[PDB]
Amino acid sequence: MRLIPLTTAEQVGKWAARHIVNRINAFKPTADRPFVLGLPTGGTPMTTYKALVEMHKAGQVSFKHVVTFNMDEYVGLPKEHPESYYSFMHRNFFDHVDIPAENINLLNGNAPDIDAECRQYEEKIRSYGKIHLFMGGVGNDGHIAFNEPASSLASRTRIKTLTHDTRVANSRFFDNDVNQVPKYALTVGVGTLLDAEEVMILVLGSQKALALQAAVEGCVNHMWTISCLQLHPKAIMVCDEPSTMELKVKTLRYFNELEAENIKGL
Amino acid sequence: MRLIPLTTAEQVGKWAARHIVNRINAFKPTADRPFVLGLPTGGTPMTTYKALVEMHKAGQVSFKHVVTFNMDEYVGLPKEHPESYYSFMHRNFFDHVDIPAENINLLNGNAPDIDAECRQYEEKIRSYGKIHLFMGGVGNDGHIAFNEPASSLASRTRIKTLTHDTRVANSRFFDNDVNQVPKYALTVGVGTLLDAEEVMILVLGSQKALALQAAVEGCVNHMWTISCLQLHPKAIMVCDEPSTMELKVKTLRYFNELEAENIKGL
Amino acid sequence: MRLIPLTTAEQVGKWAARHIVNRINAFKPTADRPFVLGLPTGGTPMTTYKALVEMHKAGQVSFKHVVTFNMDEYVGLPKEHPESYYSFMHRNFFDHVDIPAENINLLNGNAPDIDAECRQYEEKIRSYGKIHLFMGGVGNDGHIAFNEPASSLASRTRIKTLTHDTRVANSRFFDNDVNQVPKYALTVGVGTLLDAEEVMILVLGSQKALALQAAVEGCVNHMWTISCLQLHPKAIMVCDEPSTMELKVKTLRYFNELEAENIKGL
Amino acid sequence: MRLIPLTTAEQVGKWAARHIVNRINAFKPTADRPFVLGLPTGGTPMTTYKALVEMHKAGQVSFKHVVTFNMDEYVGLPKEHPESYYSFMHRNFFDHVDIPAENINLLNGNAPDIDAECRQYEEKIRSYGKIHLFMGGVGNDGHIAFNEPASSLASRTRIKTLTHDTRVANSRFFDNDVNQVPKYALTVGVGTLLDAEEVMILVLGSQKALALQAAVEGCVNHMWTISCLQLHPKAIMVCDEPSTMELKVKTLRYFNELEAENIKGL
Amino acid sequence: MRLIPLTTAEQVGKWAARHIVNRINAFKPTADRPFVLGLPTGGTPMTTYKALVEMHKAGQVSFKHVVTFNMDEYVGLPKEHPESYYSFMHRNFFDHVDIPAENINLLNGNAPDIDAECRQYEEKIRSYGKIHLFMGGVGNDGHIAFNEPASSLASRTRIKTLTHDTRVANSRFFDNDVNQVPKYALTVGVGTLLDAEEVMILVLGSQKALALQAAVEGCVNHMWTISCLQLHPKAIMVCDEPSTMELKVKTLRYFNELEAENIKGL
Amino acid sequence: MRLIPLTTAEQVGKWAARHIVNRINAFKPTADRPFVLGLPTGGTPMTTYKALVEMHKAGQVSFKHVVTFNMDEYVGLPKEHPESYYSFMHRNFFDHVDIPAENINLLNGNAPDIDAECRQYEEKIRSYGKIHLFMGGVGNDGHIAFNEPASSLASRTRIKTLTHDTRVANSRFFDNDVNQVPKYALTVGVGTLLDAEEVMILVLGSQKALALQAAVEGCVNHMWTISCLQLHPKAIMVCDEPSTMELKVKTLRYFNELEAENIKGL
Repeated sequence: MRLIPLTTAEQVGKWAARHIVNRINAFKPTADRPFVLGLPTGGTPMTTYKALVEMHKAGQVSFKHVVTFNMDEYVGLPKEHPESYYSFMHRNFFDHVDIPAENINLLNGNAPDIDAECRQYEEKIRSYGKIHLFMGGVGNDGHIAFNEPASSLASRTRIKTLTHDTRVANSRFFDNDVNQVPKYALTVGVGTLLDAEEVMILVLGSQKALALQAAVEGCVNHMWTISCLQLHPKAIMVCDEPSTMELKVKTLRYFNELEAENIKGL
Repeated sequence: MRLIPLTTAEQVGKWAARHIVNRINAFKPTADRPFVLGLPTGGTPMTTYKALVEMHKAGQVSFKHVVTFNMDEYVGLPKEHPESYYSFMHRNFFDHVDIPAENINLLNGNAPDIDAECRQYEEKIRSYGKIHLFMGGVGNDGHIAFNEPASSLASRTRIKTLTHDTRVANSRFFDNDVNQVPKYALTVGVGTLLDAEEVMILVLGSQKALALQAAVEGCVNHMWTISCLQLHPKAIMVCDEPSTMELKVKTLRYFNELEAENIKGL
Repeated sequence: MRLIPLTTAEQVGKWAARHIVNRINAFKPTADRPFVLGLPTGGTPMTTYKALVEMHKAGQVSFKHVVTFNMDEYVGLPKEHPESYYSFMHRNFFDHVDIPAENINLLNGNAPDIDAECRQYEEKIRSYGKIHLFMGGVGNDGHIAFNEPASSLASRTRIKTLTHDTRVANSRFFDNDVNQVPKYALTVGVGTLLDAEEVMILVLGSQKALALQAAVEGCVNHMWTISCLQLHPKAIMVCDEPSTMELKVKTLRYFNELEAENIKGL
Repeated sequence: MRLIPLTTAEQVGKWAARHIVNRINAFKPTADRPFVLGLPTGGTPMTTYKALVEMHKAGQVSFKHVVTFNMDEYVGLPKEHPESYYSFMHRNFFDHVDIPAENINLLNGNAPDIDAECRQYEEKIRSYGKIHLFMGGVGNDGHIAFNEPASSLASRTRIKTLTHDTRVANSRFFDNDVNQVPKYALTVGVGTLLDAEEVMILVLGSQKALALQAAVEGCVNHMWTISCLQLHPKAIMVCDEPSTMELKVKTLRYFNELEAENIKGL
Repeated sequence: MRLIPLTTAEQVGKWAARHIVNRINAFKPTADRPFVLGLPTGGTPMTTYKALVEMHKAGQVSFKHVVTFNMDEYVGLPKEHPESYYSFMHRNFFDHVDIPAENINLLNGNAPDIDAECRQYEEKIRSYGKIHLFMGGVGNDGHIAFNEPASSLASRTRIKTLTHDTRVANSRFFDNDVNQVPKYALTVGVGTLLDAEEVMILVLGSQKALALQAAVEGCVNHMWTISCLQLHPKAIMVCDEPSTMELKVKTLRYFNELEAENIKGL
Repeated sequence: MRLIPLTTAEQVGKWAARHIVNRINAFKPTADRPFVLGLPTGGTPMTTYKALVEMHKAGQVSFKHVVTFNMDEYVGLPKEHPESYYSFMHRNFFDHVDIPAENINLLNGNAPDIDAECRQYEEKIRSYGKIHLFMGGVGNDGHIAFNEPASSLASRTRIKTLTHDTRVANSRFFDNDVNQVPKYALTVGVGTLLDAEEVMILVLGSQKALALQAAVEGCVNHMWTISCLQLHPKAIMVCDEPSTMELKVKTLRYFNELEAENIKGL
């Protein structure tokens, strides 16, 4: 696993965005061989979306041949509600870049048949073959996407009931009323994420310090589903300073030495 | 993972039996496409076998196109000894339902060549393709089938030496003399069980409370082989009230909310 | 998992060597179907190499149709430096047996393109199909090969930066100067090792007692990569007495009973 | 230890206030034998102070012969600054009850000699003999008063440097600027607290659930100094419902039935 | 702490009885300076009471100047009910030895004022000065006397509500009906026990193996109150072989060689 | 607890020596009121004894009115054997400073009555009243003095059987033959140490990192008796950089900023 120990969210955003641009440009996507990017929503990826839009406007990347898949979506929230993940993604990223609308894939939280919706989403990933880079955040309780505690480590896309803690955590966006947060979400599974060629998790803030310790020093278990990255051949966690507070001194020391050259953009 | 928190063994038996009937009836098995059911022995499945026989007699299920495989069998116990798993299964289930004798598969604990016996059992599962539902119990030390502590999580059907604790636990059936309990058993492996499409474990009594906590809140490890269910895409644990005593309040709360509608047969 | 609890390093070497000879002779390798042996270096395998050479000289085994692959090699150490793993393997084993030079495979720590070197090594294993037996040691921190803490459990052959602790541990061989120990090594991955048909780890001395406890009683986690053997269908750990000191009494008791007949060579 | 499992912060305040009134009235304080009460500041005691004020106003308790000692005070904050613990205490409690100024004892966080101040405070407690009841809250990381992680479990009143996390927690009272919270505070030690005749800790909110679990189910250690209550002969924890979420089902079951009658008062 | 690793309950009883006789005879009790012995009930002390009776009958010990205090008694069970600890003690011990009725002290679980009873018991111990040796057993969940999980480690004699699990354990003596076991008992506290000059705990059976591991290798905590013996200057645990199964190999190795000579007596 | 995070053993010795000199000089010892210093042997105190000798020689401290007590001594090693702790102490410290022979107190490991010797030592400490500062090291398994795993946390001076691992550790001083190290030593107990007014433990090297983590972040338990310092009101740990490697990042961050000024002295 690579862990990139940076100091601020701004640096995390810039390292992340640069890593995505380098993978796309090294890949050289065509219409016949698109780069497939998996994407998250939440407070965590904001500095990364800002930095990607900047680099696009500066002529560094084109999303013309990138296909995107998002991680999750709330069940039963109107698509045009400002906090649906559909609105989030348009507002913060899609409106500003040159990705064709036919290249955007998002789960429909208001689908009449949830099983059919989830199944077709998996089929759409499979027609492209694979997701080349899946970017995500981590929940306070260790969830990757909305794969809540006790989600199978071989799970596929399905509906999940959100933990009371996740709803309280997300009430931020619904003007602090937990009763306004949707109770369910459609989410890619842990197995779906492990199938991506590379997974990059952004970890920001002291609220994520126990989840980062579980991911890096804990054992594989379905209560902290972020621990599934121990089983992935190419996982990267990009961290700010408050989130590393629960790690052992020798673990942070190792990653600091490892990554010294690769984090000195400056 | 789904966990069904019920109160009594009677309710567990009824939920389990109903779930098996619903899968068979939804499946609509034919002679050319049988439903394949994996089965356990022990004190745990008794209320489930009682409830399945009742439902069969009431015309709810036919086992005419169901093929069964049992989990394990004692090595060196005469087939007609009342406590062989062969006798257990006939006495408590097979004698009462309409399953063809050619549809019953049981390991032969007195086979002259144990490796050949175990290999042919795996081959017989493979000729059907897969086990659609494997029902099991859990040992006090966390074993699934007789995959004792330190059994590989990728193990296949083989002979295993029983732990002294399992023999003491099973001496119940051999009029409390541990010296009468067989020392070895033939057992499907953890890998064999993980290949089933769905796994349903019944957990009854406070003696199983530490094994349930290991399964649900512990990490994946081969000392409690029940923890392998964290890696299975479709595992269900059906519990009575004494077995949930070692779980965290928030874990039981989550599953209680999740399952409220599905446990109110009433 | 099988654990062979012996008393001395000499006995471990003799049990190990005999197990390798029995597998080769049962296999009956030909030029068209060679036996493929994965091998380690370090203080741990010395009594095993001594005992294999003895048995070869006594006419018990021929390595004429055995292909070998070594686990790892230091980056940037001259091939003829007495402590390169290349020199180790020639000095202690290859010089004394009848293995054809074309049958020996070792990583080139001075390759100009490290990625290409690592990729071709994996391709060379794949042209033979599989490694039939991979023998290894375990590091004080639980590493298998140089898959240091936080190495993916699905990793392939790649370059790794050695932990300060491993360098201090290995400074033994570089006349106690840590500054002379190479900082990097080329190593087969955890996924590479899990693909071998059988894995046999030799554990010697009280310095390995915490690594053995992590392997046998701990959970699967990438900080102690030796825990990956819990996921392997055919793993054997051969231990001396000081290394078992951190195990529970009931764990050692079980393995002692299990293995009584198979350890009484005498 | 007694743990009183209640649902709401309002119920916790009512229970706690009723217990203080019952102890005072059973004691029958006079000018020669005052009841000595230790008190906290923070969000946690607010519903208790409101309920106590209501009881005093209704004629149920008088504080004319109660002597109070507060746990702590910020160093270098002016007395009349609204967030000094002096201002907190008068605004929220002393301004509304009949306690004489003579009976109020607060640490002077702007004393010329801090060392003299702490020693005199201990002397003051000793002159009355004993604190009969010490009420406190618990920090998110288990600190009781400002005895931060790694404070001695036998410490006395002293100056203490606050953990960065506590400053973040308390920044709410300093318009969310961590730079506004004092870095140092005068505080009673853990030994000072353990000398009290009875200790009642109020635990409210999900943010306190890991500290509650450490206090009830963890071991005694100086990283969660709330664990010191395991060594106290008369300790009470009064809890709302979100703070009990990390306890085991059997722990909360046990306290629920011990206190059933005791909380039915409503 | 001393731990005496023996094989059988008969050997434990002989060792323990011999140690009591040696302490009494070395003390040389008289009418003015009695030896004060604290005693348990339950299955565990049976082989010790038998061996002590045999030693008294052979003329090796007299109890004419021994004062005894029992650990506990059921509340609300009539004195002459066969399972009252009063009846247990007379049947199994006092009926066969020469102790005067004056010297026997038992808690009266049917006293008018339970609070008066507990305080008088403590006073009675104080009038003799000190308990010279307190013998006890340990519960499956680590309770020493009836100081159930979460009892203060500084508690005194008081009434206590029994855990449901203890009622299940003791239902053996009430023809296996849990509804027959008293819910409340009078018991010496942990502080009462720690005030004894020497404490000897008898540990028998596999059911006690986790409690033994908590006492020897765990941390001090009030959930396993047997852990309080880590704080006692003269504590002894006398164990049979199944109760040591959860200890580490090195822990039992250490005690085996310290006590080798000391147990060779046979 | 205070922890002084330094880099090098030379800095640890300078810090520790300076602290001893400051305490002595602030105390102003005289013939009637001596300063009483407790002292260790072993590799750990070497840079401290060198620095103290340099300070004495420069006229900064006199030991004419310092009384010393050493922690321990080997049983059955002749006094003048070079590795007796008597010889160690004179060679490395007393031969170079002005302490009168009258003021030196060492356990006599060749006394006729070992039991008399230990009790007299305790009496000797009591005649001076109190040890003002006890300096010690910590063993690899957390033993403080020779209070090996499972020594009482309230023990007094006594004879003790050494763990095999401690004999292996100390075999360095006996030309690496374990058979040369004494099996038994006289040692001050944990209670003896906790009675000292201040305790300063020097922690040096990577071999001490797990013991340091147990002392700072673990729970109090008698298997790592260094954990007893959590109960001491004035304990100091002076550490070099490799011994802090197993602590959490936030623990070392906290002590680094508390002691920043305090270690800038250089």
